[PDB]
Amino acid sequence: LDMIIQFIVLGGIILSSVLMIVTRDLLVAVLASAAMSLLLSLEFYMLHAPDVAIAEAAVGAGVVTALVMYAISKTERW
Amino acid sequence: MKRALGFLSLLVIFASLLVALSPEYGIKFGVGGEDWLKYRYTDNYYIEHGIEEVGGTNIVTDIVFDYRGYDTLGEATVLFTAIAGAVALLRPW
Amino acid sequence: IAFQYLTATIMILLGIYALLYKRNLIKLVLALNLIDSGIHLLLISEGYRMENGIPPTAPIYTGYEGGAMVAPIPQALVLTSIVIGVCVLSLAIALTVNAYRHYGTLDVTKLRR
Amino acid sequence: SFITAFIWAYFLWLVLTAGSKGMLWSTQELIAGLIFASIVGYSTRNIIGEKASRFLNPVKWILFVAYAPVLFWGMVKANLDVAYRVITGKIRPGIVRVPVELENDAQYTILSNSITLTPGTLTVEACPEEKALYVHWINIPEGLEWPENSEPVSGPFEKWARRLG
Amino acid sequence: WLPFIIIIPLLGAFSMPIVSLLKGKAKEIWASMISFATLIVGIQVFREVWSKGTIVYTLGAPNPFGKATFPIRIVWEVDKFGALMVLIVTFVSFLAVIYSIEYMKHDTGLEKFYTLILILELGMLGIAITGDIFNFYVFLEIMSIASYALVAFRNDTWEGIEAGIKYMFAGSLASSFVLLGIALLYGQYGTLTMGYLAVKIAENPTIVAKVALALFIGGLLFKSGAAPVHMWLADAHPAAPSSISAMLSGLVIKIGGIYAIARIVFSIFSPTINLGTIGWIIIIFACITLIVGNAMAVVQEDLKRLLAYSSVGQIGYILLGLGIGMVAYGTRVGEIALAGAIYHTVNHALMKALLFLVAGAVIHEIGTRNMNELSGLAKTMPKTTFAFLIGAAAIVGLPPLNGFASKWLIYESSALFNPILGAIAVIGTVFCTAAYVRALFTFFGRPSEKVTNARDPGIAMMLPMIILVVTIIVMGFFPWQISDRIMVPTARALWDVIDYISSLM
Amino acid sequence: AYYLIIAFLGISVTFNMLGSIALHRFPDVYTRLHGATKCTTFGTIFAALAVITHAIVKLQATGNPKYLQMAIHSFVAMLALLLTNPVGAHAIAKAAHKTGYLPKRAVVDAYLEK
Amino acid sequence: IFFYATLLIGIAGIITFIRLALGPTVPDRVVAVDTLNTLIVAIMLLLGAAYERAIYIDIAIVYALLSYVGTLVIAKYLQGGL
Amino acid sequence: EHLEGYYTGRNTMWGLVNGVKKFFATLKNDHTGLLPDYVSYLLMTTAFILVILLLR
Amino acid sequence: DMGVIVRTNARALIPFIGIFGAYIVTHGHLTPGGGFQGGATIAGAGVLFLIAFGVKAAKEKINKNLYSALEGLGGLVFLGAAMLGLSVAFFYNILWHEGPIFNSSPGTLLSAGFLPIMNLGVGLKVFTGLVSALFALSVFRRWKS
Repeated sequence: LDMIIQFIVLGGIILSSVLMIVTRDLLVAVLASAAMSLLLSLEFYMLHAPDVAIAEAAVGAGVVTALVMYAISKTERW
Repeated sequence: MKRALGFLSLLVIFASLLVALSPEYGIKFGVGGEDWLKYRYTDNYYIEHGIEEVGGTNIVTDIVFDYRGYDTLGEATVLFTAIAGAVALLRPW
Repeated sequence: IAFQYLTATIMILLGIYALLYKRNLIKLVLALNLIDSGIHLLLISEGYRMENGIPPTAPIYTGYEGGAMVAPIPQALVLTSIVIGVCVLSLAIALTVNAYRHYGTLDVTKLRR
Repeated sequence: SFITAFIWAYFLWLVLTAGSKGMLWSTQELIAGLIFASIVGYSTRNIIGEKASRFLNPVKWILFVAYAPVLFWGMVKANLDVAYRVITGKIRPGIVRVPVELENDAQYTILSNSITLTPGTLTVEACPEEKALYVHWINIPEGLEWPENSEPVSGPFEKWARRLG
Repeated sequence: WLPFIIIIPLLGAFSMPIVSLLKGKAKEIWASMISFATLIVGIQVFREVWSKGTIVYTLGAPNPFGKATFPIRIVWEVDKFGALMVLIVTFVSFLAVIYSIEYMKHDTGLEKFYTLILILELGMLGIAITGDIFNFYVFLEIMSIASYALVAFRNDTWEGIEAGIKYMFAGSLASSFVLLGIALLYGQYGTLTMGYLAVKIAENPTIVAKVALALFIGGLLFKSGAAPVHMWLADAHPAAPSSISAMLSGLVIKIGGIYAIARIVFSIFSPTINLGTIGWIIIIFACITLIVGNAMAVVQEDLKRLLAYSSVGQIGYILLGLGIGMVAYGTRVGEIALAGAIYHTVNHALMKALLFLVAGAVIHEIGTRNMNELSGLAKTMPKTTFAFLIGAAAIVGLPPLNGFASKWLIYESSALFNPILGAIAVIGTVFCTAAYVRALFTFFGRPSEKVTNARDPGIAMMLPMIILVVTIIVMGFFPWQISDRIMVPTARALWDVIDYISSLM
Repeated sequence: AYYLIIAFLGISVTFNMLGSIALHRFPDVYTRLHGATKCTTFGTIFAALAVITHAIVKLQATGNPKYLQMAIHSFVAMLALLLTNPVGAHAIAKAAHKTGYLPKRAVVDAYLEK
Repeated sequence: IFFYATLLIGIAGIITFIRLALGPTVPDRVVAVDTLNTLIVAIMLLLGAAYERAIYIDIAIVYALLSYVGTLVIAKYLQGGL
Repeated sequence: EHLEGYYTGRNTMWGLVNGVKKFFATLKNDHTGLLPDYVSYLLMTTAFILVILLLR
Repeated sequence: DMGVIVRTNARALIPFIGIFGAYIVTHGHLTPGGGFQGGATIAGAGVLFLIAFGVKAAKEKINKNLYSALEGLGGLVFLGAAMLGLSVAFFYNILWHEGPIFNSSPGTLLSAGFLPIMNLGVGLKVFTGLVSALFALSVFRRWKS
């Protein structure tokens, strides 16, 4: 059963990366960047590595998005 | 111009690395059985004799603070210069 | 080939592709973050272990029951690498924000000497 | 107001670790709990405070249990109604102002989150000075676009949130 | 007596923000002292390694072996060639810290500056001292991060945040090829060290063992002035404070870029692969670099950009010697060139530090980068121009100075090897003579209207000049004594792999 | 006493499917947010509580603290999700109303008058 | 028994991620993330008992606190401040 | 009307200065200053060394 | 500078993040967690404080000096317990091979040699680093020059 769930997650990561690099709004790009880090954190949970999952979610959720939003506030958004 | 050759070189290095990770010519996914003592022997030593060398029942926060401690010192120095650089050039003019 | 390896390699190719044909500078910074995430995903996936009969638990030894314990070397490397990733991210954001107050646009093809 | 932050930190420490010395707490972990909850309490004592020690009164606490089933029992009738609106449902949406008659800021929170969690409603922009809320209705039945009191909007949640404070 | 090269710079760096609360000038006089002690410890470790032995060191147990038969801990190996890099990086660093007291004092926020300049000469020792393959990546990263943060320091200028972005977004890509190489070289062999990996590499060659070398060298060739990838240096030198460019043209090019290639070809990847392939792969970039670097170093009009393009053409000599030193293994011809490409690193570091500090004084005094408007500078600034005259005569090589015998070895090696590459070298050394003669004739002229109101610098901007000139004159009286006692036995212990992996055991 | 496990898992998944299915059914954003917030935050409750009944039964067979610690550290996550999700729903709803957005088929709108 | 419901929630994860792909506006796209976070919190509490090891649960309580600040930053951005 | 650096007042066979200027022109305007030039150069260098090392 | 409900839930949640972020850092021998993982979480608490209350209420509650001297003081302790066993080798862990205090049985607290001291050092470093990095961005100067 384990392989099937893992193929679902590894299918999600590629589509988030494509949607992040294609689009033209910066805000959609940061939303895709905050979805990709989550779908990578769940995979680092599936391969039995908790210590990397905590650091991955704690960096890619709370700090990266809140550091990029001041940057796109102080510059243009399109 | 140049960037067409850049993309061609990207395709070449992609195909070569894809040849590398294959189980017919190169590295192996999902090791187990006999290959665990031929390709991952050092990790077997860290699992076996890990408790009574250091103390502390975890393993990942055992080899990152006791055996390979010097790399964590280098990592902390990296973060210290990151913060010094990211504050020092963000000052008023 | 297995599938985790193939997904990580596609992530590296999309990162280096977006660093060539894209001109908005924040999108370059996100591309660098994508490359580092791809290498990390490739690096943990080669410690995973299948004994063909025993499920692979994680190596912690607080209530260890019947289970193979996967390779506890690469996770130290990945923690030490994520710290450098957030380092480079912070300094690139600082320098990019500071670059807007010297000319108006946010393009990478209008920087000459 | 060191004492409130100290108690609310140390209780969470002491419920968070309950597996040592067989099952009880420890003989040794409580001291580290004291000093770490003391650092956490002294570092944040000017934000959690300001007339916030009234929640240490034990006669409130049993009252919280008296609020526990109703918020649950109204929640079951929420999602079920959501099911009825998905399979061939009708919708009349609107944003309706509600003249709530509270004071004493924190009570405005407990009335607010119970609107967006019970039968069907949504909360937007609770203003305290104008003494009202702006609730998004999904049904708005038959000419109640400008309500007198919050009887058609919530149930009896304003009476519970007028207490607890 | 060799943990004290990492303890003292960490103790200087982690203790600077709590001694800047004295709010006066203690924030400099602590840095100068804590940088001066490292010179003493460097001299003593140089003497200890040249007395006897190839000393290994182990962090933890007294041996790198538990109840096993393969290394566990992190080991250090400081054989005869790393000792020169330890001895020469702790010298220009002192002479560039005691320099910038009078320069860089009109500017603001120089509390972060001294801790960054102390991290620079911390992440550059550990590349020399180490013998582990992953520790190399962290110590290559420290140097790169603080070198990003020292270029774009004057943030309010028009192009200080224009060189920083160009160097950042390409260096942070070139420094991830190395990490992919380490990730791809772990999972095939299984150990993470530099001595015991050369044992395991010998039995089972793989396509992994060549993939993980190709991009491995292609990454380390970006941290140099190799010929297609040399453009970041050319605009990282004019956009810098002059105390930085003296410690970036002389040192960081030839620790993270030349020493690393020499170490990871001559020690890990050389019981198995032909050296004759890697020799002809390196030697092509050595021949593009000479012409490309010294051809457009004569069309210039700027002063510091001239020195930037003259410090990328001297890298071609080092790559040519180090390239010829592989297609010929142990003989007489290909042994005197590997010996002829070590001595040129230490000479080039000394004379290029001397030649950037003087340009810093000139550009600080009158303030114009252009070299055409200022002429007759030696009428009203004599000592500075004399220092420039010695530092310009020492590059091309005149026989009373030390740049002669460092280059005669590469000449006779490339002439006895093949007679085409000698002609390439002679072309490359005609063009640099043309460049420095032209820039010399612009300085002895009639005093122009922008020069006449000028003076000399003080003492603490003049005292390093004396020590550098005395060093590279008295170093030139004895050229053929120092080329047989030190730098022939240095280069003989580079292809001496069996004693390396045997003293590890 | 195994029937509680099957019943709780069934109710949990039949409300999570109903929550995430409620996006290609409603016209406008608000109604969409009115479906996803109320359902899933409910259904996840019957996730976590269905672990607790699984835990203490295994505590009644063999006494060991790894099964006692599990129940508390699931209850804490239940409480954290409970008091952090609807505030996020408020913030996204009010941030959505500003910059445009008539709630398309609005009968009355008592917020534009300011 | 604890694996089948995980695949059943993964189906809802597919049908939720397929909303973030399209979506005519920007504020329609954030409710997909706000659903998907609580779905993944629902997943990591079921798998922590399928492996029968009780230290994984302490990840989920970490994750259910930081998606909140990730929501609030974006909402405060297009709400009007900073 | 002061003089700049002009250290040439001679022409050998007067058939070499044209080739030297045609050499310096292309090399002078190669250095554009755009970031994809940097990235494409190191990419093709890596591919060149890889292709040579696979064969011999 | 947000509404009313968000500000009171900041009042309720900031100690709930703080005590849990100390729980992870303290139990680094036993559970997953440790140095950096607990470093980022308290920084997340600081981000929630800086957003829910605003620039005005945060400017005169954060000073530059105390969040700069503690970035260094939390590093020396990392070299504090790294020079103890220097009569044998560089680290060598002399609190375990007969040290006085951190020498108990390897299941509980106080177990390993000098690991709790290093985890406290790294966590105290990372929290002050990330908070002082983000606060200096949130002020920066202005959108226009």
